[PDB]
Amino acid sequence: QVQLVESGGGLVQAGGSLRLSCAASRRSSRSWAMAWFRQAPGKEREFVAKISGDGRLTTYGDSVKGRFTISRDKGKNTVYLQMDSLKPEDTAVYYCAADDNYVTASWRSGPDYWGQGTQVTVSS
Ligand SMILES: CN(Cc1cnc2nc(N)nc(N)c2n1)c1ccc(C(=O)N[C@@H](CCC(=O)O)C(=O)O)cc1
Ligand code: NA
Ligand code: NA
Repeated sequence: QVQLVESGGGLVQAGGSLRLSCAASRRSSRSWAMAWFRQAPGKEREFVAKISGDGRLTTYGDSVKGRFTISRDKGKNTVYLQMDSLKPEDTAVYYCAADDNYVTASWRSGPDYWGQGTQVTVSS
């Protein structure tokens, strides 16, 4: 069925920016909260940011608040993660995910659909 696909990943110098995008193979008439998570070796996948189905509410993980911005565009059926002031510590595979519930979209188990990930590496 529905496939989420991340793009915009890369290898950039610290202090640089990237903008990730998550596109889907189909549109839904329903409300889906969307989220980004990241995973590095030696770690559990961790929540980074989420946005409610209507775009009005956003939450960020404590390590990225103020530096990253999540936003979504209905006409293009795409969700974005603007990542500024990148640090070495942000290096990870980033995944996008869709959840029918905004509260649980930050839980590892909450989302109903996940992409396969895009790699982001930040060199010092
Ligand atoms: C989660 N998702 C993808 C989805 C939804 N909203 C988004 N919104 C934005 N802004 N960006 C996205 N990448 C995005 N992706 C879905 C989930 C279900 C169906 C789906 O079940 N569609 C049925 C119809 C039932 C329906 O409309 O839900 C179909 O036949 O296409 C489609 C996309
Ligand atoms: Na929008
Ligand atoms: Na859910």
